[PDB]
Amino acid sequence: TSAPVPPLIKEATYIEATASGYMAEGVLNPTIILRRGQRVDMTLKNKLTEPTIVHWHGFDVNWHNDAHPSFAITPGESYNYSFDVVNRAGTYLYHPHPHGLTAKQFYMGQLGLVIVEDSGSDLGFKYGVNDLPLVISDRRFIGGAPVYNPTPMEMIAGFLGNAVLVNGIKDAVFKLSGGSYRLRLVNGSNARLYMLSIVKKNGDVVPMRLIAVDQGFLARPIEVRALFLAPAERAEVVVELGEGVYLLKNTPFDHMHLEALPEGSEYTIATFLVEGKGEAVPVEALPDPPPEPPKPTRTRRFALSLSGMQWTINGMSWNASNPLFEHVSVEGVELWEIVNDKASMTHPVHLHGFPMWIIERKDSPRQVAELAVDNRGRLPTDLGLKDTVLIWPGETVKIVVNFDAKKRGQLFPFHCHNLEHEDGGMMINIAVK
Amino acid sequence: TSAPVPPLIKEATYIEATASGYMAEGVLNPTIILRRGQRVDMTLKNKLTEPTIVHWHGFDVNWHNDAHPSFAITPGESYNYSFDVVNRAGTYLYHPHPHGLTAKQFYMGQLGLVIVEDSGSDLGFKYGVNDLPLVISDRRFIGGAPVYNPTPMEMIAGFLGNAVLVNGIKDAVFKLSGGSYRLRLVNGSNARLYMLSIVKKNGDVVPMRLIAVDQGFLARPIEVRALFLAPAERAEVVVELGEGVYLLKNTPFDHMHLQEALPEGSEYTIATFLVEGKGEAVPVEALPDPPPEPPKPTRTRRFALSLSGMQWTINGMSWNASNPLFEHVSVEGVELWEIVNDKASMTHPVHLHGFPMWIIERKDSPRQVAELAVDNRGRLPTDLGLKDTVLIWPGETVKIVVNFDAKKRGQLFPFHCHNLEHEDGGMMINIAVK
Ligand SMILES: [Cl-]
Ligand SMILES: [Cu+2]
Ligand SMILES: [Cu+2]
Ligand SMILES: [Cu+2]
Ligand SMILES: [Cu+2]
Ligand SMILES: [Cu+2]
Ligand SMILES: [Cu+2]
Ligand SMILES: [Cu+2]
Repeated sequence: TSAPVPPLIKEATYIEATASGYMAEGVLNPTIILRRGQRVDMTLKNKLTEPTIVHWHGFDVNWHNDAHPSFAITPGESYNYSFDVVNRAGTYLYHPHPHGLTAKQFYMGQLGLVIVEDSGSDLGFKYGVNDLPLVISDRRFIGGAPVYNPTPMEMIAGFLGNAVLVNGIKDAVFKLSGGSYRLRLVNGSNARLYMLSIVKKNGDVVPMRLIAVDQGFLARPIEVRALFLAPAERAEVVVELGEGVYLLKNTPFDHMHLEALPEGSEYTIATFLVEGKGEAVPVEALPDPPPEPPKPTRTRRFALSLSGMQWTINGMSWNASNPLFEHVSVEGVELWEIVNDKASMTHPVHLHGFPMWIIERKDSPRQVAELAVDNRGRLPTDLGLKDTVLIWPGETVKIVVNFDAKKRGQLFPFHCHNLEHEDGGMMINIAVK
Repeated sequence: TSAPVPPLIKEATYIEATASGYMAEGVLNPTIILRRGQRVDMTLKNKLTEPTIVHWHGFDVNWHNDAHPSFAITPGESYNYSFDVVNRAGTYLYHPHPHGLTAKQFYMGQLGLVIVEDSGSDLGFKYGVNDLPLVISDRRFIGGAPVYNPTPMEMIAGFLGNAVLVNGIKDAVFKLSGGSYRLRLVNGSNARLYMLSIVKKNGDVVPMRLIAVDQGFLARPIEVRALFLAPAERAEVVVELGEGVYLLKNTPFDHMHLQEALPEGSEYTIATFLVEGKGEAVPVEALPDPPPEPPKPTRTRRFALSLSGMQWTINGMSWNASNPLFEHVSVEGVELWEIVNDKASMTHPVHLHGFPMWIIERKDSPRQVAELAVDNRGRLPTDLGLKDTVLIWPGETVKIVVNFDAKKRGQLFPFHCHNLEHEDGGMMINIAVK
């Protein structure tokens, strides 16, 4: 049996940012396991020929540990992180965040996973055996070599490759014994969107029980047939695989654009060869329910538009000359109406420093509304605590954010996680007052 | 006295393409000296994390040694160059040329000079003493670190830095003894255009005697007050510097555009010359090897440079990344090319691989350009020599003559703009010899 997953490291002391990815204590892009409540002390050394900085995607830390892109260190310098892990048990990321340089550093290998473990958060699964992170990325190979050469048009729409990888393996295969499997689905692409489905060889769709998203577990498992996974989103599902052949596929949908491997076309991401009797892992009781959203006291609207050549949020974009520019000043519990233009495309928007409760999807496309599970158009992934939510053209997504006074005087980026859009400047500072 | 110039190597055996530039036999981006007629045998090793290929800018070699961008080698692989040097004595370049990746590799340090020497081509000057290459580039520094982070719009117009370097030195100073100096002006920027003038501290413009351009010497020296130098253009001038302070400046002009930290047409100092004491005088008048007379064209071929929405195009075509061997234009024999730039455009340093070009005529030039011409066909002093990279202004027509020799038929040669943002965007086509 073979299950290719990233290697493990228990805590990280020393990470080198290299052109081929993160070299943490000698291993390349390992999954860092942290216990909730523990102290993290990690030192980043820049081994690149350009600035960089590590962002702990989805972590509840102050902006010095975020780290804000203005703290990017030059080639040869170092940056010391020191913070407490207060995030719920979930699957998080660590990736570069220097402005205008993030996409290529990310695309060329600087990406790793962080797993926060809480009391009984494993649910009886074991990493690399039946707890399998599946980081789905896409690269453009030219002469069998991954290349990142976006055109001006690709810098507006996003850089899409011609082949899809799982944990850096093209046409990945998993040889497993029959049993219960916890798959941590992670979109590690620059811009590519997936509609993930698991089907039998004959075509029967295998149901997936969604148990966790970006910021931890749901209240209870939710059965899904397919789920959209936008860049930097996380979705932990449990599947029951008996002896047979299973395909993790991208099911056909409408990529509302404006390609070698069309985004909304059907193709196989990974193949599962299941043979023999393995272990059954009972799953029903989830360890910690997500907290109830707080009552917002202010409504704030956000407009996502393409202003000529520059993606904008409320007509604003990143100010490269003054990275500390305070685009939006916030305070307390706010309700954000994020509204995407019809003359736009999909935006996986992401907010640093603070998790988000998803409240409502209105004017969603038919393919999305067909997957909702409540009277507010919320997808199964919306029913958990999130930090990266996908917004479709013409769609409005309402979220609730609690800007605590504990982080006042700090800046937190709010940007689209389409790395071409972010590098292009679709990023603003959220200043906590 | 101090004159910071690139180091020398006489011929190059082994060159490594690294993220910080070319490591050739242990030195970083050295000036390679070759004798005209000699055999070059050099091996390129890719030490990057992405494909690349070395282009011998302005060399008359077959497309395997050019090398055509389709021959880019992957990380770890090697490429052997082997050719005879048949180019006239001049100042040439070697820089990356993989499609879509050239601008950043170039910008981040992969650029060097090649000097071809013929009989008496030194004119009595000595490299690093009074024969000084001035490679003028510009970089955007953020926190004292050069970065290449173009926005979508910057990939349309070109990546302009906020500081100008001479041989990789910011606010470069040259401490020289008074005498004759041969300055080899080379534009090593990705997109920035310069109008170069040498002025005294009081403001007096020091005349420059142009002696050579891209493809070798002129018929005779030409005195100039200022000259435009577009990316990858070369202009060798001779100046007489007495004791005093001189400034190599960018003179104000209209950058016909459509970050503004350092406006392209604004005035600023590129290098400072502190001249003190008496050095050597070098008499210069008889220039070796006269440029050949242009051959008579038998076909006229028109080229339109336009911005088709988001894609810069040459005759409405752009580079086909899916088929790098795509034959955009098929040529044969001696052709006269009418390269016409749109009014709704910007400056294009146009460049053709494999074959030199005779400049024949400039019409509809802007006033600032027409004021510098030296003949009744609007030709600038730099047009009066054999070229391989010619600047074309919006609304201007430049007619050139190219002799598509029978020696290279069955081969492909790129024809692209040397604005590296424009080239990366796809402003490049294959010229197929029949
Ligand atoms: Cl609209
Ligand atoms: Cu992220
Ligand atoms: Cu976006
Ligand atoms: Cu971010
Ligand atoms: Cu060149
Ligand atoms: Cu060339
Ligand atoms: Cu151009
Ligand atoms: Cu070229």
